[PDB]
Amino acid sequence: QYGSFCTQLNRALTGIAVEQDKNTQEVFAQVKQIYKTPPIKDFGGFNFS
Amino acid sequence: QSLQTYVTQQLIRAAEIRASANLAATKMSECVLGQSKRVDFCGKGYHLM
Repeated sequence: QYGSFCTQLNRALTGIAVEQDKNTQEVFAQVKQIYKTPPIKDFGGFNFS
Repeated sequence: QSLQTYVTQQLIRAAEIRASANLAATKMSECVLGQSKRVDFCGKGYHLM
């Protein structure tokens, strides 16, 4: 009897949830390929290990 | 109770659009009226115009 509020609340929380992957995609998945280091650490004395 | 829900959603929505209008004016300043050296802000690659 209260109408579409039920769906409006389900839709709104689904809208937030489906966005958290747009955030996680756009923050991290900026790089086209999985680049890797060579196994040997010849980085000038800088120690990224 | 239905209008306060609609208007609260329009106020939140319009703030998402606001953030996008501020971003669009920030690109149209730096990215059209200039040549911004900000990486990936103005197309992938080095930015010309």
